[PDB]
Amino acid sequence: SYVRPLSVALGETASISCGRQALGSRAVQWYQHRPGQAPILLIYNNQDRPSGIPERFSGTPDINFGTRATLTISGVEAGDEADYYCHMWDSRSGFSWSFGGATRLTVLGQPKAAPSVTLFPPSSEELQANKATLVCLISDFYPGAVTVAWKADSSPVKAGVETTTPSKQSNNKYAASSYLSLTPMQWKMHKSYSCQVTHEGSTVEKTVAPT
Amino acid sequence: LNCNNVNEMKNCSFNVTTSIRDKIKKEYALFYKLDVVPLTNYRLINCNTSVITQACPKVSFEPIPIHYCAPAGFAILKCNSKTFNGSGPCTNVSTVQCTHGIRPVVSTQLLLNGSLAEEEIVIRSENITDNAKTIIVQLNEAVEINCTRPNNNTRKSIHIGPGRAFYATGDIIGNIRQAHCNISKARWNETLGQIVAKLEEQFPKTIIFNHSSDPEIVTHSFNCGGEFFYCNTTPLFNSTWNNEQNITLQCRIKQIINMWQGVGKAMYAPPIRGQIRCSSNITGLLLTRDNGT
Amino acid sequence: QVQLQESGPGLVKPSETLSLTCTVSGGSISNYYWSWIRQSPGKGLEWIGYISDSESTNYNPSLKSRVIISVDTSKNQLSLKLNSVTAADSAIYYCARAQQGKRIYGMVSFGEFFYYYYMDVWGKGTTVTVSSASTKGPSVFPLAPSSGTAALGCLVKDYFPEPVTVSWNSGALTSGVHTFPAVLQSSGLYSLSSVVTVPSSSLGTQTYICNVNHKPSNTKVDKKVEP
Ligand SMILES: *[C@@H]1O[C@H](CO)[C@@H](O[C@@H]2O[C@H](CO)[C@@H](O[C@@H]3O[C@H](CO[C@H]4O[C@H](CO[C@H]5O[C@H](CO)[C@@H](O)[C@H](O)[C@@H]5O[C@H]5O[C@H](CO)[C@@H](O)[C@H](O)[C@@H]5O)[C@@H](O)[C@H](O[C@H]5O[C@H](CO)[C@@H](O)[C@H](O)[C@@H]5O)[C@@H]4O)[C@@H](O)[C@H](O[C@H]4O[C@H](CO)[C@@H](O)[C@H](O)[C@@H]4O[C@H]4O[C@H](CO)[C@@H](O)[C@H](O)[C@@H]4O[C@H]4O[C@H](CO)[C@@H](O)[C@H](O)[C@@H]4O)[C@@H]3O)[C@H](O)[C@H]2NC(C)=O)[C@H](O)[C@H]1NC(C)=O
Ligand SMILES: *[C@@H]1O[C@H](CO)[C@@H](O[C@@H]2O[C@H](CO)[C@@H](O)[C@H](O)[C@H]2NC(C)=O)[C@H](O)[C@H]1NC(C)=O
Ligand SMILES: *[C@@H]1O[C@H](CO)[C@@H](O[C@@H]2O[C@H](CO)[C@@H](O)[C@H](O)[C@H]2NC(C)=O)[C@H](O)[C@H]1NC(C)=O
Ligand SMILES: *[C@@H]1O[C@H](CO)[C@@H](O)[C@H](O)[C@H]1NC(C)=O
Ligand SMILES: *[C@@H]1O[C@H](CO)[C@@H](O)[C@H](O)[C@H]1NC(C)=O
Ligand SMILES: *[C@@H]1O[C@H](CO)[C@@H](O)[C@H](O)[C@H]1NC(C)=O
Ligand SMILES: *[C@@H]1O[C@H](CO)[C@@H](O)[C@H](O)[C@H]1NC(C)=O
Ligand SMILES: *[C@@H]1O[C@H](CO)[C@@H](O)[C@H](O)[C@H]1NC(C)=O
Ligand SMILES: *[C@@H]1O[C@H](CO)[C@@H](O)[C@H](O)[C@H]1NC(C)=O
Ligand SMILES: *[C@@H]1O[C@H](CO)[C@@H](O)[C@H](O)[C@H]1NC(C)=O
Ligand SMILES: *[C@@H]1O[C@H](CO)[C@@H](O)[C@H](O)[C@H]1NC(C)=O
Ligand SMILES: *[C@@H]1O[C@H](CO)[C@@H](O)[C@H](O)[C@H]1NC(C)=O
Ligand SMILES: *[C@@H]1O[C@H](CO)[C@@H](O)[C@H](O)[C@H]1NC(C)=O
Ligand SMILES: *[C@@H]1O[C@H](CO)[C@@H](O)[C@H](O)[C@H]1NC(C)=O
Ligand SMILES: *[C@@H]1O[C@H](CO)[C@@H](O)[C@H](O)[C@H]1NC(C)=O
Repeated sequence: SYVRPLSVALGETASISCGRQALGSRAVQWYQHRPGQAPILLIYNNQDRPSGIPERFSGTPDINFGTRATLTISGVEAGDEADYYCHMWDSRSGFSWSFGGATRLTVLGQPKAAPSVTLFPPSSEELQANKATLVCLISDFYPGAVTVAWKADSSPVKAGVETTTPSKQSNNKYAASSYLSLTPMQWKMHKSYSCQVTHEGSTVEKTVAPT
Repeated sequence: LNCNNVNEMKNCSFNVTTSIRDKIKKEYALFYKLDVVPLTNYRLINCNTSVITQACPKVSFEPIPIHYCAPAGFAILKCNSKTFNGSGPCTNVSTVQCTHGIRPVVSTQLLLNGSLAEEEIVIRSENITDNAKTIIVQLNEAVEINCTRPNNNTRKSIHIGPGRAFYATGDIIGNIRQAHCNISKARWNETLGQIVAKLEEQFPKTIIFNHSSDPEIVTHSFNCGGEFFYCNTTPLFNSTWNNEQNITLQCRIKQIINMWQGVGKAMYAPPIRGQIRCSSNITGLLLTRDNGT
Repeated sequence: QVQLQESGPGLVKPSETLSLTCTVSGGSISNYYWSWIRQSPGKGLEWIGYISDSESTNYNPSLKSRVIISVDTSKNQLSLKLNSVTAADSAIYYCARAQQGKRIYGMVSFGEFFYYYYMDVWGKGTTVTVSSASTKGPSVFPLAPSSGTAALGCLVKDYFPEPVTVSWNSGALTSGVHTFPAVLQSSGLYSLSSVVTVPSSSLGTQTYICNVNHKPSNTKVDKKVEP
């Protein structure tokens, strides 16, 4: 399925309209699916909800035909960022094996925090194993978008470095890794190594030397 | 016609000449299965039988009180006797210039919106001992009937000639449902019992009700809102009498209603927009008798 | 109440039967409907099929010719067996309890209703990777700190395929733990890194050991961390 973008503000009220309106009497399901995580049944019967869902998750019923299905989320929070699926069941259309298209909710204007960069030197074991690795760790930044810069002493590297795409956390901030694979002699022949993490418009530096 | 289905009425398409005689369009519309026959390609039921004229979409089928008057110098004679069977001499005679308000309810099997009787229910026939003679029953208390076509159909105008506009059924908005009726199980039970009463005053034995022996005769056919229903009335007469609950029948619908003379012409009842639901009083009944029962 | 937990190979070769299972907790297996749902990267949720309390089969026609959702009521276990798998089948597989609703809009006797299904409780998810590449165990290399507060962790280097689990002190140390997402290196192997923020007082000496687990390799390793 393809994605349908949406942007509400923190504390506002989302109005996610279904993308496959009903032809007859409907029984529409809403699922909160966070990517790579168990979906959450939001609303099963056109308006009924399960046990353990906040009252702010309201689904429109189909008393009088014509009123389309819209999921309403009043007082949006940060954790409400996810996917939302409209499972449509009406008398006319057949069997709905397919869930909704998708509607990714991105809450705007959230508290911007800065990363906590932590760089570890190559381990003793792997150094003896004839391989190096610098692990520049980044966590708890928002919005989740950072650029990693590696400096061999004063010169950039760009060669032999991997970096994770920013992923979300439990506290709704982001986190990502950055591995630089050196040869055990390159790691020693150099005086120092740094890691520049440029989050938003500020770069942070965490350097390490071979002592 | 190139007809599909829906889930019953077909979904057809057909090339038709337009307001310009040499330009062709392909229109689509719905036709109840009864209004079409296979030749899959389809056609209209009558094309090998008779000419068909669409009823003007402004004339109504409303049963109106028609008062029949005799000319000056003539007379119409009434019979006020509250138990007068079919024929014989009436002792409570009166003369009238015109009959009462008569409603030309063209019905079948169940008489609708008719004149009730006073006192008890009467039953009429010619030679009741002759089975090839219909029995016209008259109730003394109407039993409510409620019919409806819940489908929210639409009406599409098709220009197939200069000023000749054929009205077809566009499609169905919302739920696809069933044309049917309703009567009270209790009221039709006590009323069936009343009819059982005087089926003994002219008989003995046990009374059995059973289903009817083109579909116009086999079902309670009538007009509701302007469309002709054909309610399978088997849920009405399937009970044997020695000595909440709504009865609902399965009504089909037709748009082409042929005539009853001998191979002439037919009619097309134009579609009615929106939903249809009428309420009537079944006040009469036409029976037919056929061992030990 | 009722919870679910799947358990699959995690890696299956092309043109093979992607078997799987799912045991339920605290609920009878033969009085509910059970559905299976997968979700690949880049695609949305996809409804595999579902088995009834009557053991009735009904699969998504998209892949209907491939699936077969069985169930054995001796336990609360029911399996799912896809076959002739391909790369496009790599997805997280979930195990949810479906329930049957009857949406009546007209007369129940004429047939004017339809049956809709809704999943209310879900499993956790079994990642599955399809690739001819063989399985690989990782290798843990400790990460030591260097002094109020300080941080230390374990580098889980070059494993395949996702995922690995990392506890601390067998599960005792759970505050401040922060395992990071993996890194698919160009060599075709993933790379993880856990890290725990720890009081500087406990540096000497509150023993710390990271418990690494990689199911597709039958491997369970530990490693101390110290300056
Ligand atoms: C001629 O004669 C004909 C034949 O005699 C006669 O036919 C009748 O036609 C009418 C209309 O044409 C039909 O009326 C419809 O009836 C439907 C069925 O309603 C019954 O069932 C529901 C659901 O029952 C389940 O759930 C309840 C609790 O919710 C349980 O207690 C039940 O045990 C049952 O659960 C078991 O069974 C399920 C199977 O369904 C299993 O899945 C389940 O696991 C369990 O085993 C009941 O709620 C109804 O109760 C109502 O009636 C009782 C009296 O019995 C009253 O006390 C009270 O008024 C109750 O409300 C009933 O028992 C209805 O679904 C339908 O109404 C809905 O649909 C229309 C359009 O389709 C909507 O406009 C309408 O608003 C309703 O939608 C609501 O409900 C749906 C589904 O729940 C929601 O999705 C929707 O969002 C909407 O919710 C809103 O309203 C709800 C209240 O309704 C509210 O709860 C919500 O919060 C929200 O606000 C319609 O009424 C009738 O069935 C025909 N009769 C027969 C025998 O077929 C005809 O009338 C005669 N006359 C003519 C033709 O002129
Ligand atoms: C009946 O069939 C016609 C086709 O002859 C349908 O009209 C098409 O409907 C589809 C969507 O279902 C549209 O994409 C097309 O553009 C329509 N074509 C025309 C010429 O209108 C019609 O929807 C069908 N209706 C029913 C009730 O079955
Ligand atoms: C029997 O009489 C009733 C009452 O006159 C008819 O119901 C009317 O139906 C027409 C069109 O269907 C409506 O315009 C009127 O408003 C209705 N009247 C009422 C009071 O509801 C009914 O159609 C008649 N039945 C038959 C078979 O002719
Ligand atoms: C209308 O005529 C054209 C002529 O080519 C034909 O292809 C088409 O099938 C006709 N339509 C129908 C409904 O038969
Ligand atoms: C017309 O065709 C129908 C086929 O449905 C047939 O039953 C009927 O007898 C035919 N009538 C004439 C006059 O040919
Ligand atoms: C005649 O019939 C009318 C009505 O049926 C009634 O009111 C009247 O009393 C009757 N008169 C006689 C003499 O029977
Ligand atoms: C149907 O019911 C009663 C007669 O018993 C009356 O109120 C109503 O007018 C009747 N409708 C008719 C006769 O059309
Ligand atoms: C009506 O009553 C007369 C006698 O009053 C009788 O001759 C006649 O047969 C009766 N009609 C029927 C149909 O029984
Ligand atoms: C009535 O019909 C029977 C045969 O069905 C016949 O014997 C009898 O003579 C008829 N009676 C009258 C009055 O016509
Ligand atoms: C019938 O359908 C029309 C749309 O053509 C809509 O405006 C109207 O509200 C519907 N009525 C009912 C009773 O469904
Ligand atoms: C028919 O409908 C009328 C008016 O809606 C109602 O008063 C009556 O009780 C109904 N009777 C039946 C048998 O449905
Ligand atoms: C109704 O007629 C059918 C057709 O012969 C017969 O089998 C059935 O027994 C009859 N029912 C009653 C109640 O007489
Ligand atoms: C009328 O309905 C009964 C069942 O209610 C069915 O057996 C019968 O075939 C129906 N009659 C017709 C003419 O379809
Ligand atoms: C006659 O048909 C009615 C339909 O309402 C049904 O309730 C009744 O059981 C039937 N009689 C039988 C099966 O003897
Ligand atoms: C019978 O039909 C009337 C018509 O509206 C409806 O109000 C009533 O609830 C129905 N009763 C049953 C038992 O279906």
